[PDB]
Amino acid sequence: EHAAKGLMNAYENTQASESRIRDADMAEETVAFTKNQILVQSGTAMLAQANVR
Amino acid sequence: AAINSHRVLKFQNEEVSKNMEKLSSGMRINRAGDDASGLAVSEKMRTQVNGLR
Repeated sequence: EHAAKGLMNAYENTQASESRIRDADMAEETVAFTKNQILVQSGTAMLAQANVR
Repeated sequence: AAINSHRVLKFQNEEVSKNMEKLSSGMRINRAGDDASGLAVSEKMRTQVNGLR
């Protein structure tokens, strides 16, 4: 039972390790989307005007 | 990750469980795991009580 407590601490920490190593903060990655989507939209409209040149 | 306490929560469920193991028998020692030597001695004392009677 003592051994299990040791294993359980390592377990929680290892799972925290996986999360911090792989799992992103969705709020900030979402911000990136909005910036990039705007730049896509700006591209689309201005190329329509570039065609006019 | 779940916080440390899912360590504790299982442990406190276990401490509640261990408390019951002791209480139902009336004893600090229900098993050698509570006190290996207290047990061995009380087993000797039991042969002394019964033999003596």
